Amino acid sequence: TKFPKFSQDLAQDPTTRRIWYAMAMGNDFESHDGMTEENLYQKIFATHFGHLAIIFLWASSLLFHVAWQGNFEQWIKDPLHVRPIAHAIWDPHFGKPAIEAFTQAGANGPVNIAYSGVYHWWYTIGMRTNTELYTGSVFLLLFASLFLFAGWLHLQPKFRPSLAWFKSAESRLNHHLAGLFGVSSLAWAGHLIHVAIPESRGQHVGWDNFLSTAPHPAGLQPFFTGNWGVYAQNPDTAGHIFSTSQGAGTAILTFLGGFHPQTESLWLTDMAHHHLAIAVLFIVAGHMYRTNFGIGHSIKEMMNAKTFFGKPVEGPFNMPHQGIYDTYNNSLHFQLGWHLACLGVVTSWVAQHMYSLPSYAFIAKDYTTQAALYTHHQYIAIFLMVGAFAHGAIFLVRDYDPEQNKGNVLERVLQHKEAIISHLSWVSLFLGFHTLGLYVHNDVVVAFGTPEKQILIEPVFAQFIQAAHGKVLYGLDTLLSNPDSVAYTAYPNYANVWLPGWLDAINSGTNSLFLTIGPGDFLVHHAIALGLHTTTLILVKGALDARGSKLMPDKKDFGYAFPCDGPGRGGTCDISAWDSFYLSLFWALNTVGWVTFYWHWKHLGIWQGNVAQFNENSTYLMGWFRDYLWANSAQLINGYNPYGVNNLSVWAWMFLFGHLVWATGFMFLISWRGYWQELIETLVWAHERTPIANLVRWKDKPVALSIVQARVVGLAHFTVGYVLTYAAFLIASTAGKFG
Amino acid sequence: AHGYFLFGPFAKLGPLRDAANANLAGLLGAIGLVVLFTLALSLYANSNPPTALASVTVPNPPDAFQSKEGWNNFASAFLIGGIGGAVVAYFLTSNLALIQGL
Amino acid sequence: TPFRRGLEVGMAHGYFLFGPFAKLGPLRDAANANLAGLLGAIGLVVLFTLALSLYA
Amino acid sequence: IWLSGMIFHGAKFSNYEAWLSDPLNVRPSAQVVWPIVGQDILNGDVGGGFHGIQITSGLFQVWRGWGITNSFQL
Amino acid sequence: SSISDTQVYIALVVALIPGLLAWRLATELYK
Amino acid sequence: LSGKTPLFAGSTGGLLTKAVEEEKYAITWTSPKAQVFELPTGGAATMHEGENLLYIARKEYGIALGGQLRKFKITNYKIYRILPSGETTFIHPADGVFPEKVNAGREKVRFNARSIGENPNPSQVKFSGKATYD
Amino acid sequence: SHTVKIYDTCIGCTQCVRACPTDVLEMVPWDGCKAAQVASSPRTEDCVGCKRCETACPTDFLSIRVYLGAETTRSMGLAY
Amino acid sequence: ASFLSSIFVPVIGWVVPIATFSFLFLYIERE
Ligand code: CLA
Ligand code: CLA
Ligand code: CLA
Ligand code: CLA
Ligand code: CLA
Ligand code: CLA
Ligand code: CLA
Ligand SMILES: CC1=C(/C=C/C(C)=C\C=C\C(C)=C\C=C\C=C(C)\C=C\C=C(C)\C=C\C2=C(C)C(=O)CCC2(C)C)C(C)(C)CCC1
Ligand SMILES: CC1=C(/C=C/C(C)=C/C=C/C(C)=C/C=C/C=C(C)/C=C/C=C(C)/C=C/C2=C(C)CCCC2(C)C)C(C)(C)CCC1
Ligand SMILES: CC1=C(C/C=C(\C)CCC[C@H](C)CCC[C@H](C)CCCC(C)C)C(=O)c2ccccc2C1=O
Repeated sequence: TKFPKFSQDLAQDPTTRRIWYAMAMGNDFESHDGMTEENLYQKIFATHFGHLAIIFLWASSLLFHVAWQGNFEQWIKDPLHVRPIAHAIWDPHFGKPAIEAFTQAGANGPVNIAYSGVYHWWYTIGMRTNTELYTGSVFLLLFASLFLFAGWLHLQPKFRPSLAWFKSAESRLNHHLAGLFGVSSLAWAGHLIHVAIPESRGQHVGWDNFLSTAPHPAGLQPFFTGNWGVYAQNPDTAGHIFSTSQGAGTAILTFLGGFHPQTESLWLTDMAHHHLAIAVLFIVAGHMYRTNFGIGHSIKEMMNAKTFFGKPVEGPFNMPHQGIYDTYNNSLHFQLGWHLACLGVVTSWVAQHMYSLPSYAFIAKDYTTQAALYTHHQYIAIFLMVGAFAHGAIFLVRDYDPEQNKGNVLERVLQHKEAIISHLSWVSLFLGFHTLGLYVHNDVVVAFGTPEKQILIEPVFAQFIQAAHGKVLYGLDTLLSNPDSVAYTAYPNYANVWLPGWLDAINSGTNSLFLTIGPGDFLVHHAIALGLHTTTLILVKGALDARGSKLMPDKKDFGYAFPCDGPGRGGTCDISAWDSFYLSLFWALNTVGWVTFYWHWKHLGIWQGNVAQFNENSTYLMGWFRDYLWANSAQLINGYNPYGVNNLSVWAWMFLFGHLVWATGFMFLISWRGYWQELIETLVWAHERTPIANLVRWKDKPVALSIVQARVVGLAHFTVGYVLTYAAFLIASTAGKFG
Repeated sequence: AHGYFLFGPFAKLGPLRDAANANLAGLLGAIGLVVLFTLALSLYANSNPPTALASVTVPNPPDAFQSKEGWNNFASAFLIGGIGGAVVAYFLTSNLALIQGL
Repeated sequence: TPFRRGLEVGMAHGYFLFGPFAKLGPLRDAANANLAGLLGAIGLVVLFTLALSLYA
Repeated sequence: IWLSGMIFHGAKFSNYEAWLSDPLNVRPSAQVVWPIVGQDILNGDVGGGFHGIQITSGLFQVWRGWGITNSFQL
Repeated sequence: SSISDTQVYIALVVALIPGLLAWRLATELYK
Repeated sequence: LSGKTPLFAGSTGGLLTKAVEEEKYAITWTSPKAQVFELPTGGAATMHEGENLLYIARKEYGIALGGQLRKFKITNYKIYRILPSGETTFIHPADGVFPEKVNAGREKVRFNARSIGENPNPSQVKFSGKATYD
Repeated sequence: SHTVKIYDTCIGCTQCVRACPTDVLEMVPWDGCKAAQVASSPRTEDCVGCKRCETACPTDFLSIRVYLGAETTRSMGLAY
Repeated sequence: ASFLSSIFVPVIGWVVPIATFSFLFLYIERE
């Protein structure tokens, strides 16, 4: 039937299994029939270009609709009180009441309010007109076309890169760090200085006049001279109104270090100063390696080193890394598993900052965008983190060569993996028995009308971190809260210019910068501890046990994703390392759930000016049940009541939608195949023995979904329901109250 | 037979059933459904359909549906007759008051 | 083709049979006189088509 | 033992004798939890000067259908 | 209040250029 | 191929369209008595005193039946594979000796002289077109 | 389709052949001095893959494995 | 140019599914 074109085994399949499994392994080039290592890398390289194009085309969409169907110019004049528009609705199913409800934000038709926060990005970036967005949209289309042509080009025969070009790792670090990180960071300081910072001060700078008008009054002569202090002479005053010249200054680079008073965001002058310094280090960082000129460090030589100054050490930190370089470079799953974890951490790193240190103007007061953006990135951090171990497990199956490693660090981990998996189980058990029973003790004892008997304990040493940053509320008078301490007033160089601005922000109380933590904040971090240790326990186990176990020593021969080894020797329901991945997402989704509930309820108390309800009721779990879930769901469920319809009608429909998607998955998890195959065999009998429908007959024989497939179909249902129904609650609860 | 059958649900129960253009919506909606029904035949015909089965009630081989030609000719006639049945049902129901008014 | 023959034959007869029912049938002097001819003419076509398939 | 246990609680720890005086204002109770940690709350003012947990099995209505009017009979 | 009509058709015509190239890259990857 | 059908009224559980199109199977056995035996797909059926023959949709139905026949002390059961063109092939007791008992004429197939621990790793064998179980 | 591979730890218990629903395995004479019987898998095309052979093997780990692979009508247990 | 929504929306809901599922169903069933 020749549909797959990568596996003859699937094509020689009379059943419906071929259609599903074809969808599964179509991106799995390593499993494709007759795929050499050269063609593998070459096909992967071209695919990246098509992926990058999808990103820029998606970015072009945000600018086109906001320009064509949006209120950007209107929102700029009153950002706090005007609601941004994402795009326009056109649904023939709507009735007159629905259109009258969704006609909002001053639009002339049914329209969708925005919650991505691009309006606050595009205001801070230097854009002030719909036409400027249109140019960016058209530019990205051509910018995407540039990559799509490159992908086609690099598959042509004489332009196809060679295998050695891909494995030239020491060069790639040299260019990415210096060029992709550095120059892109250096360039961004240019736009901030030439476009954004002037536009914040009132002057209109564009392609027409950026060559003529200068950012600073003095030219570039102080830089080439070296008297760099000139650029930080006149900073923007505190009473500076954004996008105007009142209270403005001439400084392009400075280290004021605090928050802008009006926008309650970071100073753009610092962001320009910021990226410039980082680009210098990244460029400096780039020149480390051994690329063809000969001047630099060889990572392979550093890894295989066995000698310090005089002592014959086993390696770096006298640890044997004798075969880590070839391991990293030769196997792609090792790289992908590594790069995903690095990116997964950075994704959470973004989220942890953007609410505490908002960079974009007036985004802090848009309470809905601040919540959706946090919940967005953290969910993404999970998959990037959870996907990392999945590829680390795939590496140990189909790419790990024990003969090449032979006593390095990596083999040393597999030797004592029992201690790694065992001690993780103790930590996960040690946390949950104690974390839970404190919630249950407080919940019961509060239910018995004696809240004073609760086990409330203060996050002491965490407050020492906030007191270490200059928070006076706790009164510890530690580093940077004591004015006499050496860190507050640096003895050699009294150059802590960040101090007057930082202390004003952290000690304000209005912003979300290092908010107050109480006993309720304590227990939840240990719940978060339990999630992250246990997710690791599952994933670490499957990876290390992917190659073998006492139950199934020959697991590597079968592969990463196999269903089972049958019922023999006690039962082998879930042995594959794919199953460890499979059980982990059920946790990892819950971990951010525990986080996002903690982020949301803590902030709703602050935005509404009611901090006591969280600090008091967060201890007992009925508080999370009553004060957060029950109370905040009132406006959502009333989105479409029998007394009319309001703006929050999609969310209620989406709320019940994700509930249904969450549940239909459970069928594929609970109910397994053998029941369904027998059921389908009866339908085959009837269709073959019914009078008139006997004319029509399947070409591919219908069969029940495979065991691994139903696990795939079931978890997506678990996840899609999990994601959607909380987004509706997160947005509707926040939007209806507006904090 | 099917165009005459499919006109009813769209008209008396679809949107605009309580309007002046109710019966017209049934005719257009039915034709759009007949076209999809016609398209389905062409795909099942142009995909090398295996065979037609013979059961007890139809003991002999049923018909010459054993090839692409038999199903393709079936599809062309479905659109012709299918649209005809709906157009018939429209003129009767729209002018049923007149036919009784005679 | 056999289908093309009957269409040419039927289009003639359908166009012919409208006349007697309209002008000379009942309700010939009324607003709906021409409408009665359309129904009666189609009636014979159904009966005529029945005899054709029946004879077939 | 179960069935005999239910009617026994109705005999010793209950308000059935008082419930017959006013079945519309006194709620039925036959369970009493001891004054130990925080759980005396469950013995609220169920009615009839008795502090106990309110019952929903309906044994009180059955005994009235059986014509039982005093505790010693139960 | 919104982009002019003529600018919309221009961006729409421009979108064909990624489309023809996306089709070319995609069919080439199949081969 | 010869024999008598077991006497039963019929059953939906049985032969389907696959038999006409591809590879129907058959099973033959001979019994001295005429007992009642459960069929492979539901129901019960009697068996004649000589040369019983039954058509089955798969090979698993026959050996499952043959195991039931061994309860009645019947050990001469032969399974065939009837193709749509009428080609029949004698399969299950491929030699006169049953599979569980040894016969000299047979040869070992898909035998690995090594133990499972001695098999190579997958990384040692990738892009070659060979598997670890070889 | 599903490959059935036998290893040298066989001891001629014959418990694998008796468990086969489809008669895939057949004992054969071991020419060496181990025993007069060692298993084989001639009719591997009919391997449905129910792993009954593995549950019946008395070794520490198996003398006979069943590595799943491509599917067919005979392997998927389809009577239609 | 709000009329474009009346032409481009149903193309995504009706024309694109019909054309894609039509070709794919024939492609997967080819021999
Ligand atoms: C019968 C129920 C129903 C139906 C059929 C629709 C239909 C629609 N609504 Mg809608 N809506 C409904 C109820 C319904 N609504 C209700 C109850 C509400 C609440 C009052 C709304 C509120 C609402 C809003 C607010 C909006 C819509 C919009 C839309 C349109 C989206 C069209 C589009 O972009 O392409 C289809 C959309 C897709 C996302 C594609 C499918 C996505 C799948 C999951 C992934 C795609 C890959 C796929 C799996 C692979 C196979 C496909 C192959 C071709 C590759 C569409 C006409 C939007 C609109 O006006 O159109 C722009 C819009 O903004 N609706
Ligand atoms: C970002 C980099 C990246 C890359 C390059 C890959 C690449 C790969 N992964 Mg991987 N992965 C990643 C991230 C990545 N993944 C992440 C972040 C995770 C964690 C979730 C995983 C988890 C993962 C697992 C568990 C496995 C892979 C596998 C694979 C390989 C096969 C892919 C496949 O089967 O086709 C893709 C097939 C699909 C069916 C993908 C689409 C399915 C989505 C989930 C459908 C969602 C439904 C719908 C669209 C939503 C509707 C919305 C509703 C409201 C209407 C391939 C090499 C597999 C393998 O065997 O590796 C060799 C394998 O077992 N990966
Ligand atoms: C015993 C049953 C029976 C019945 C119920 C009728 C009924 C009728 N005959 Mg009739 N007829 C019968 C037996 C019967 N006939 C027999 C046995 C003979 C032979 C002698 C005749 C000879 C005869 C003649 C010669 C005429 C009639 C006419 C009529 C109609 C005149 C009504 C009127 O007042 O003016 C008219 C009132 C109207 C409301 C207009 C009527 C419009 C027609 C009947 C609509 C028919 C549509 C039809 C069902 C389409 C068929 C297709 C369908 C099978 C799928 C009436 C419907 C007269 C006529 O012209 O009818 C059109 C006429 O000229 N009949
Ligand atoms: C995403 C794209 C999309 C779009 C644009 C539409 C659009 C429409 N849907 Mg729809 N639908 C969709 C997806 C979509 N649907 C999906 C995915 C589902 C599955 C849940 C549905 C389920 C659905 C139902 C169940 C119903 C609709 C109906 C309708 C129509 C209501 C219009 C109105 O106000 O009342 C009607 C106003 C009128 C003026 C009469 C409409 C006349 C029709 C639309 C004419 C169509 C002509 C046809 C295409 C002719 C083709 C012939 C040619 C090929 C030769 C409208 C045309 C309703 C309907 O009855 O439409 C007929 C209806 O009952 N839809
Ligand atoms: C200066 C030279 C240079 C440059 C600019 C690049 C650039 C790139 N190469 Mg490349 N390459 C080079 C030299 C270079 N390479 C050399 C010499 C070799 C041979 C040794 C290669 C071999 C090579 C391969 C084999 C591949 C690439 C790939 C890529 C792309 C990576 C994906 C991407 O866009 O990441 C973008 C990344 C960034 C912009 C920065 C890092 C990400 C951080 C997290 C963002 C910054 C933080 C900030 C807060 C984000 C804010 C966002 C804002 C919107 C708010 C990228 C376009 C890959 C690709 O995509 O294929 C086309 C690929 O497969 N290159
Ligand atoms: C609310 C539901 C829930 C709960 C409570 C747990 C709890 C647990 N899971 Mg888990 N799990 C769940 C849902 C849940 N899971 C779901 C939906 C999935 C997806 C399939 C998984 C997948 C999963 C995997 C894959 C793994 C776990 C693991 C664990 C354990 C981790 C150790 C720990 O945190 O110690 C805290 C433990 C508790 C809080 C439970 C202790 C029980 C109570 C508090 C005390 C018992 C006294 C009792 C009340 C009195 C007896 C009364 C009498 C009638 C008998 C723990 C037992 C991991 C594990 O076991 O490794 C150690 C592991 O590997 N689970
Ligand atoms: C499954 C239950 C169900 C039922 C019964 C209905 C019923 C209806 N829907 Mg609806 N709908 C449903 C689920 C259902 N919906 C779901 C799940 C959604 C969410 C996507 C919607 C979304 C929706 C929208 C958005 C709209 C409707 C509309 C309608 C109405 C018009 C139906 C129409 O035009 O179809 C035409 C139907 C056909 C052409 C096929 C009819 C099949 C017949 C009845 C088969 C009979 C078989 C026969 C008895 C057996 C033969 C035996 C033989 C031997 C003789 C009607 C009241 C429209 C409306 O305005 O409502 C008033 C409309 O616009 N629906
Ligand atoms: C040469 C050269 C020099 C001359 C330099 C001069 C004279 C000009 C330099 C021009 C350059 C190099 C400009 C950079 C152009 C790239 C731009 C302007 C755009 C990047 C946009 C991106 C990537 C996408 C942005 C997006 C879009 C489009 C949006 O609409 C919203 C934001 C976001 C989504 C991010 C000097 C004398 C120094 C030294 C000698 C050599
Ligand atoms: C009693 C009974 C029954 C019932 C029946 C029924 C219910 C029926 C159906 C009905 C139907 C379902 C009907 C339908 C019909 C239809 C028709 C009547 C058609 C028409 C057509 C036409 C006339 C057309 C024509 C045309 C064409 C084709 C083309 C062009 C145009 C025109 C229009 C000319 C049954 C069998 C079930 C069972 C047994 C008993
Ligand atoms: C219902 C069910 C079935 C039977 C399910 C079948 C046959 C699937 C039928 C679904 C049809 C194909 C419609 C699905 C359409 C989807 C909405 C879209 C899928 C198309 C994507 C490729 C876009 C199993 O085979 C099974 C196996 C193992 C554990 C649990 C189960 C199980 O629960």
